[PDB]
Amino acid sequence: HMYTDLKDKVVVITGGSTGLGRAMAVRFGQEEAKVVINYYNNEEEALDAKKEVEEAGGQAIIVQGDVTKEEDVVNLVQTAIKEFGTLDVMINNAGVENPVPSHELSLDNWNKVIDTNLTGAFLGSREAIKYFVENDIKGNVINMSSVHEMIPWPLFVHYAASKGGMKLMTETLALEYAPKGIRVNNIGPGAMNTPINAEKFADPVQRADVESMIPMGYIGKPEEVAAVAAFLASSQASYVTGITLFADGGMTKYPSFQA
Amino acid sequence: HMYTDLKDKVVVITGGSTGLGRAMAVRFGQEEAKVVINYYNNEEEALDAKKEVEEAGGQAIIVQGDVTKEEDVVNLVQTAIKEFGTLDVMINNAGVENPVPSHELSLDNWNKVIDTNLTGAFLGSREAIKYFVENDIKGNVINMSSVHEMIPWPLFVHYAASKGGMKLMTETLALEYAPKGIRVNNIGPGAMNTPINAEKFADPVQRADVESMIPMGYIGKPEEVAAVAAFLASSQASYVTGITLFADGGMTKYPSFQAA
Amino acid sequence: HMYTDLKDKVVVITGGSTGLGRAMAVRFGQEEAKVVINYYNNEEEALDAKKEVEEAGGQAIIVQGDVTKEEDVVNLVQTAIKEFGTLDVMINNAGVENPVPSHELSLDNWNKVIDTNLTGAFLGSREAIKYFVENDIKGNVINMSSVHEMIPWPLFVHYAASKGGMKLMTETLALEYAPKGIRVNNIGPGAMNTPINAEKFADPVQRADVESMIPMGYIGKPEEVAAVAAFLASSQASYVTGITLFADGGMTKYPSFQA
Amino acid sequence: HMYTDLKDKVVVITGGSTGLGRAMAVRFGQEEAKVVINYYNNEEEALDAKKEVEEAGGQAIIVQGDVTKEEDVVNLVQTAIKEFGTLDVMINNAGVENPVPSHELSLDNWNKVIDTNLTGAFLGSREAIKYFVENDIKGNVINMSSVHEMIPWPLFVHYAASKGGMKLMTETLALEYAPKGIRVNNIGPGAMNTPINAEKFADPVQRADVESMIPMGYIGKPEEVAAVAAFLASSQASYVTGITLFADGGMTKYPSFQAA
Ligand SMILES: [Cl-]
Ligand SMILES: [Cl-]
Repeated sequence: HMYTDLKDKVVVITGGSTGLGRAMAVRFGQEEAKVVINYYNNEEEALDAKKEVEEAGGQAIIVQGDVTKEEDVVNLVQTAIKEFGTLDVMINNAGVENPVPSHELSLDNWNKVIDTNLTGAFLGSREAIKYFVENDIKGNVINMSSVHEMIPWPLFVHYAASKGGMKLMTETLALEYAPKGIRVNNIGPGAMNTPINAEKFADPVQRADVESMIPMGYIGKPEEVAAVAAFLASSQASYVTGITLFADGGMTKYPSFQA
Repeated sequence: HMYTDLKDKVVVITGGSTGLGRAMAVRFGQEEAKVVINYYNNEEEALDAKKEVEEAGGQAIIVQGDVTKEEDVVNLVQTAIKEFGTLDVMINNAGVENPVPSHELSLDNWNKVIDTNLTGAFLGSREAIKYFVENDIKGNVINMSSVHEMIPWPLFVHYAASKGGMKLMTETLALEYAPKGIRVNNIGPGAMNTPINAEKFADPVQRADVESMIPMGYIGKPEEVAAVAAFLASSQASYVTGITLFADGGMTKYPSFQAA
Repeated sequence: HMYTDLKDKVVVITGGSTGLGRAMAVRFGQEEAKVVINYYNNEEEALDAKKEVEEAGGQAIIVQGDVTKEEDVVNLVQTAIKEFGTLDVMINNAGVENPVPSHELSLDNWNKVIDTNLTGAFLGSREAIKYFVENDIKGNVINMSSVHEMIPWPLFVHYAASKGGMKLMTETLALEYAPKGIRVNNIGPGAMNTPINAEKFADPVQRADVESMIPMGYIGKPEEVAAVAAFLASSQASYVTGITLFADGGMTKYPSFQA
Repeated sequence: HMYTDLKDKVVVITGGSTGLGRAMAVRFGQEEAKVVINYYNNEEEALDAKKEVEEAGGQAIIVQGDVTKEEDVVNLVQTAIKEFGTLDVMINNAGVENPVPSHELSLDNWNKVIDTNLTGAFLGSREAIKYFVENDIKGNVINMSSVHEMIPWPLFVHYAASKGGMKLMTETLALEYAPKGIRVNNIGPGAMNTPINAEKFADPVQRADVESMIPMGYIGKPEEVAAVAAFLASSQASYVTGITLFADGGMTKYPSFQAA
């Protein structure tokens, strides 16, 4: 039991049923926190995750919601307050992406990604902070960004823009609510072994290509990101606000410049 | 005039009838460019701007369009090509802002600012790049950002996000289209003396407050931003792509840290 | 006992007798590590710190050395290997500063600060990595930077340049030695309650002025920085290399822009 | 010529006889400036450069000096003032580099690179600013950095540190002296086709390798960097201070992330 101060804190996690969201759900369970798992699409996956959280030593519910719908985010935070009594840590983790040459990217496709990856995190952040301010709680927000808030990403201009935006959103909220003890940070994962990438990583030629862009030489394990989230949510990170903490095996250091 | 390579280049400027947009229109007029002035609703200002460009030594048309509307952005670029025969430089300058405590900011208000400031520039950049790619033109995109792609902005989380987003958008498109000789850059204006800012800057105490945030000690003249736009659009900047060039009198250098 | 993996690791800390170096010495003692405290000037202070480390549950020696002298840094690392068997975590924390209008700053004064703050950290980093590479150890380097690797600092151009340099040094070493599992990171403290600042902070007008530049509204406690060092040295930060982790209460977010 | 405000301005350039330094000397010559060419030991190249400036349309002197020596930097700025009457633009361009595994890099080798690349520029900037402050001149400093103030560089940890240091140096001086109208900026060149680089760039495979790191697909011409220097030195950049302007054909945008 690492961060004893996390025990019984209420942690909401959008997209908490798979990948990084699930890894963070589990980790906060290992810290004996009260995890609220948001999911959009697949209850069976969310139920399987709810179980892991409970087994890990935590308490958990699942809540269906589309992060692009204001009522759903408001509902999610309200449900967390109903079920567990309060809110302590808000983790905006939901995200989508798809490759399209930028000059061929449709407005609807651009909007889907912006709506999901950035605006969803804004709504999440807003609702949590609103609750924190009204109830004098020194709460915590973790926004799930990407190396691509810094690394440009051709074929993924919508994704890159969404994370560049998330960066300035996080930094603004951190500055604006710092005097109230509310901290807001980003995590920036590199290439992580999650469902989204499972396709690419099966192709041994593609897996090696991805690996050649990671200086540490391996694709990240999702628990390596959850460890960063645990730290940032904890009182160990008490003087840490408005940062992006990259967990990327060195990827933002320019892989093409390796000796 | 200064940049001879700008002579007869077709330059589209969203929000080109007021403030920075207008100053750029005139400057490109001084370079004998052919300017396409986009405006939202105030035709008189647009027409006013139209003649300034002509009087400075260039050609100019005006075209109504709301950058939150895809058809308007598409129509703007199509009109530019119809009227002047081609497109060389695309300037996404339209922007809106308003102060709201962030936890109180409505979804509609957030969207209006994102849609205008970020999505509008995506749409403009896309339509321009599409034309450049289709016609093998080594064209140029300039996106109007702000010191607030770097400086966070309490009460303006939508504005800050929109420009942070615009930075990665620009950087991505510059990387993606660099092999085609298409350059894409941001300009980052600090506090500028634009018509819109006349309200705040008339008041001596508000003017001093703003000036205290500026290490060079004066509010920028719109022509100083237009000078950056002209440089970036010209072949003088031929090896410059994917950058943000701040014209802010030092504002991004943290004004609270000036010595006593 | 938070980071169980730190127990019995060898941690060298330049300038470990006072301020942040001392706070980190103590913290790694609380993790039951083997702390090597470097000091330049004042044995009595270093002895007082050695005691705190031992009391906190760790083992400790003190080693005199000037970080601007190559032989002293080489000696320090060699002494750590003699006394404790190996090296695991190298923390380059020594630093000096003084205000001078830049156009009046002497070359000797510029050099003292560069030599101390940057070159000392290079020598530290070099000697540790050399040991890591030769002995196949997945070691760790923490370089003590500052908000001023990012915030410019008039009257302190030597200091600012030294930390801007430290940033690219850290990033280069992180990239270069990533394939060997050696991680290299910076910590960037803001205004911290340490000896260097004790003068300024006594003057209630100056203390409030400094506080008005911290969004979180308080001057940092040195243990808040030591918590960051503990994290980064630990296996929790396994996928984290080449970063600067700012612990600054929001200072890098532009204090003049607070609402 | 282009920047009429540069006519008769006194421009000092360290390492001004070869490569980027030379290209800047010539460009400022084209603007009818008065150039002061610093060189380390090769007088013939310096004299060669001297006549190019004159032939391009400017005045020029040459002055020997090692930037690791304080007296040489001091003498350089003093000579410029003696000969031409004043100083307007200071360009710290001298730089050295060599590849060494970092854990094997000697203290002497580290120091040579820090002393030349970083400390030399501090000394040049200091001497220029001192003169500007003493004589109420709204002067200009340009420090020659590199993409490697942002892009880390295995085997060149000394070079990377020196330019990372140079970035905060420039930013600090810009903040500190902005109230006096003195602007201080970095230029960040990518891979450039300078005499020194002729060795690597003759070999087809090494040329292709380097070109593969450049999104625009070509090695920069020294004149493209000189174009940036001219812009930054001129009053066109009047509101631009404390920035790094990368002229790198997109290199800082992460070339490994270009699409297939
Ligand atoms: Cl500030
Ligand atoms: Cl890269």
